[PDB]
Amino acid sequence: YQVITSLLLGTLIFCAVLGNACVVAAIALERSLQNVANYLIGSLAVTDLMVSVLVLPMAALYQVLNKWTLGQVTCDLFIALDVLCCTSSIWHLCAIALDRYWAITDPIDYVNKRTPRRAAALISLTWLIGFLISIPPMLGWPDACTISKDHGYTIYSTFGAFYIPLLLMLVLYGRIFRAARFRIRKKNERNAEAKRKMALARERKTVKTLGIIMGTFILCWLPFFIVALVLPFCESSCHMPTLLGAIINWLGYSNSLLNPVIYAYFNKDFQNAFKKII
Amino acid sequence: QLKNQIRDARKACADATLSQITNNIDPVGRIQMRTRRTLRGHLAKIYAMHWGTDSRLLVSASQDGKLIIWDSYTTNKVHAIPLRSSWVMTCAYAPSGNYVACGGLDNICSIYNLKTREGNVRVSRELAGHTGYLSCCRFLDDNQIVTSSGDTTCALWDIETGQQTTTFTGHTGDVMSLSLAPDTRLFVSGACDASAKLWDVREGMCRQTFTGHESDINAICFFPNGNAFATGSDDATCRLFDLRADQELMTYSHDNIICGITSVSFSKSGRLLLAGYDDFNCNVWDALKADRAGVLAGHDNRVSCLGVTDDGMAVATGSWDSFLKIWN
Amino acid sequence: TLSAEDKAAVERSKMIDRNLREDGEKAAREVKLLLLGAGESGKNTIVKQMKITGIVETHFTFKDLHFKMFDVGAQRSERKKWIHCFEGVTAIIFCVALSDYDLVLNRMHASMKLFDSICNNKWFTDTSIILFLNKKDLFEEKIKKSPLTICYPEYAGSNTYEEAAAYIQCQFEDLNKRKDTKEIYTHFTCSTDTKNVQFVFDAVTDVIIKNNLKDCGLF
Amino acid sequence: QLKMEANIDRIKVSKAAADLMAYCEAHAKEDPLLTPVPASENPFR
Ligand SMILES: C/C=C\C/C=C\C/C=C/C/C=C/CCCC(=O)O[C@H](COC(=O)CCCCCCCCCCCCC)COP(=O)(O)O[C@H]1[C@H](O)[C@@H](O)[C@H](OP(=O)(O)O)[C@@H](O)[C@H]1O
Ligand SMILES: O=C1CCc2ccc(OCCCCN3CCN(c4cccc(Cl)c4Cl)CC3)cc2N1
Ligand SMILES: CC(C)CCC[C@@H](C)[C@H]1CC[C@H]2[C@@H]3CC=C4C[C@@H](O)CC[C@]4(C)[C@H]3CC[C@]12C
Ligand SMILES: CC(C)CCC[C@@H](C)[C@H]1CC[C@H]2[C@@H]3CC=C4C[C@@H](O)CC[C@]4(C)[C@H]3CC[C@]12C
Ligand SMILES: CC(C)CCC[C@@H](C)[C@H]1CC[C@H]2[C@@H]3CC=C4C[C@@H](O)CC[C@]4(C)[C@H]3CC[C@]12C
Repeated sequence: YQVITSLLLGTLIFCAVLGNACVVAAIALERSLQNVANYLIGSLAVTDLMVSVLVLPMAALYQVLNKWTLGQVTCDLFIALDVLCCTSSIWHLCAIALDRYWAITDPIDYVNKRTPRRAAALISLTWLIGFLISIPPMLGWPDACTISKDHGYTIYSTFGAFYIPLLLMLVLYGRIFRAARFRIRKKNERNAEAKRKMALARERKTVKTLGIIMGTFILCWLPFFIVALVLPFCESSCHMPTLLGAIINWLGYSNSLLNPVIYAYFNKDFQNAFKKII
Repeated sequence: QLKNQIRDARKACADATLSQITNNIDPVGRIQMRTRRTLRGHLAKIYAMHWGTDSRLLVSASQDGKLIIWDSYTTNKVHAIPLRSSWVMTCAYAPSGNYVACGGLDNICSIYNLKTREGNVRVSRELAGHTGYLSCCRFLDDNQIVTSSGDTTCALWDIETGQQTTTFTGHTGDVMSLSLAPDTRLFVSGACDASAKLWDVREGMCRQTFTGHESDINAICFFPNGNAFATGSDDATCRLFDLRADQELMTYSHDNIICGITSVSFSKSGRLLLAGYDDFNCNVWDALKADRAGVLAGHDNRVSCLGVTDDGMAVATGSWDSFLKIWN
Repeated sequence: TLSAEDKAAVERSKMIDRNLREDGEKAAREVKLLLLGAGESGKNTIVKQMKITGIVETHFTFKDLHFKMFDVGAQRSERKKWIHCFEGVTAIIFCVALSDYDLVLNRMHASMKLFDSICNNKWFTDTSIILFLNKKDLFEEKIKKSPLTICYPEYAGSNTYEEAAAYIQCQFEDLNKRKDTKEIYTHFTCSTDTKNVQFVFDAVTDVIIKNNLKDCGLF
Repeated sequence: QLKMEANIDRIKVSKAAADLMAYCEAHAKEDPLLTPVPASENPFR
């Protein structure tokens, strides 16, 4: 039984590594893909590659063996690395949403004051938040090893890692949708009908894109954070099955490989660069 | 009558074509070339370049308004000249290297002095007077320059006086190309009229006329011997005309290639020819066997200019992707 | 490894490259516009309105946004041999004189042909076009003398300005074959100089926002 | 203009072709592009 799970986890990790490495290489080598917008995508791809090659194999080994056989300090290092990488990956989405909102709603700033230094500052801020979330549990402080279940620490981690960036991303994307709608709405009967049809098609495309972008992140991360928030506060109802926990954890981890598909493989210029490579 | 007489005279002397005699000549084979140096730094599409007589320094002109001189041996940038007009489409390098000329849509191709007591580049002369965009102005000497403009006229100017000493007229379409013979006594010109004209600098009157192209001529280059030249047009066919035979020798064409051409150059011995096509590629043809001999890829946009060194050590090709590739 | 002369050349090249990068970054913060139209369309009037021997370059700032406008109409030559140099411009401002509807160069037909050639050019597939109609008052005075049929035999309608201007705008906007890729903005020039500048700024802002939305994949 | 253009010497194209071949083969040994050059004297290495 363990063989099938190990093979599936290895295949998932291999696919994630291949996708992240391909995105990183395509962004690095290409000259037309060097801009402020693509720098955030490159940083996100690098972060997901780090997750795939540093966090995923050890978690897969733990799942396969159902126990930790690497030591307590190794488990602590694994927890630190996983928390930092996941927080950075989550905050990359918020940074990209903020950059897109600034570009769309402030054309003057986009033309004049938009520099790669802004992208570097955003990446540094995301890493700083990740560090400020990952350091405190070890700064202040056998066969199965889990994250500390302190109520205060759990609340702080969930609020500063998922809930606040989720709210910020939702607000920014709602404002972006409002701006896009405002721009879209703003013999001759045939021309009017064609204009209405094109406007409807643009609205449908925008709705589909926004729905996909929101739903992927929601389905990937929201249930796991809900479970992590609810479990420590009810010790008498911790009868949840191991299968559900494994499914939730791997669904959350799949966001690392799902992010490049949504954010990189769906771009016309990125796939054009890929065709140029071949 | 006179045109018919000239056509009859040129046709009656053609019974054997050089292409059939070249059959006995052995093929050159595949000439594999690789990029030796990658000159970068341009932030916009480049339009022209020139090679120095020392085969070490080269100068290029691009849309961003910077005229840059590179040392091909070490890739280092020697001089960068900020241009008043950013619409430059041509540049030239003096045989002595003291002056550099560049121009474009504006009716002036300014000449800048590189040897100054202050150690910095400065403008030396502005040549106003043309009523059209300057396709290319090439140095004839340290004090004389030949300029081809879009007003269907060419002009020979004295640098010291700034006034055009000689004027060449007769082309119906705008002249888009100009090449100088090694003897620096006579020059060819190519215009959109699908024809080429051979002029002589001294007496300034039309020496010869060649026809055969079916589209606008974009490139021209003299044969190293000086008795012939090659022309390229949008018809994707290269045509070699020799001044003494007054007739076409061969047409370089292929079924695969359909886009136009931008630059034509000859090797030191003249055995092989280099062409830059719009499909982000260069084709190396044999000037004798009239067959393809090599393909130079590696450019991400339309190839705009290319040039071989005086000694033939290497050839540098530029393109709209703002990168220059040196091949040996 | 490297001699003193070689090292000095390396530092000089590095300094030159840094200066060139800084200059390019500074120059990339300007909105480039290409001006086109017939010579007798009152180009100079709007030129001096917004600004206050080949390419004419006009630089002006408005609401913290810098615009560089390139006028090529000062020279006459083959368009298909130098228009590709203008690839990548933010917008093309086209000028049309309404009062030239009944002038034989036929002027309106030539303007329509030039607009058709420019709009459908492969180099300006993604380039927006901002249309300006000049001399509306003299057009209003002239239309009381001659009907539209002198220029449009296959058109029937009233001789009112409110309808004639709409008909001309529709005819000019019906020439494009890539309405999905590009949009045409039409404005009527008036004595108020700030109106044209505001319209140009709004059109440029809309074009930039639409390009950003397309890059984000929404539009 | 075309009246005086016809009053020029007219020769056969065979000798021009022979001259072109002679010029091509004379400088063939001094063509770096025609024959690949080793790194012993190649300055671009
Ligand atoms: C209500 C009734 C029921 C219906 C409701 C339930 C079912 C709903 C399903 C609806 C469909 C959902 C998915 C949509 C798929 C789809 O429409 O794509 C089509 C084909 O392209 C590919 O598929 C390209 C895919 C290839 C990507 C790479 C995959 C392989 C990579 C493996 C990684 C490892 C390799 C080494 C057309 O492509 P598209 O129109 O969708 O492309 C758009 C993309 O979706 C936008 O995101 C993108 O915006 P941005 O990325 O955010 O910047 C846009 O710019 C645009 O590119
Ligand atoms: O019984 C079993 C069986 C199965 C199993 C598999 C793997 C496993 O590795 C631990 C990894 C947990 C997932 N990380 C937890 C940390 N995490 C995070 C990041 C930021 C904020 C916040 Cl609040 C958080 Cl929680 C991201 C996701 C443990 C188990 N236990
Ligand atoms: C880990 C992976 C498998 C998760 C993938 C979830 C995707 C396939 C699901 C989850 C939510 C779904 C979206 C929810 C809302 C809408 C808005 C509607 O107007 C068009 C469809 C669209 C966009 C749905 C399409 C498919 C969707 C994006
Ligand atoms: C479709 C992709 C892109 C995203 C979703 C991946 C899901 C469907 C796959 C990928 C890896 C899989 C998991 C891998 C490991 C285990 C641990 C085992 O003890 C129970 C099943 C479980 C939990 C698998 C169930 C389904 C799973 C979570
Ligand atoms: C080792 C190399 C070969 C790995 C190749 C990975 C890249 C180049 C492959 C993997 C999946 C491919 C894409 C899958 C889906 C589509 C959508 C289709 O409508 C156009 C082509 C396009 C965009 C393909 C182009 C090339 C592609 C992006």
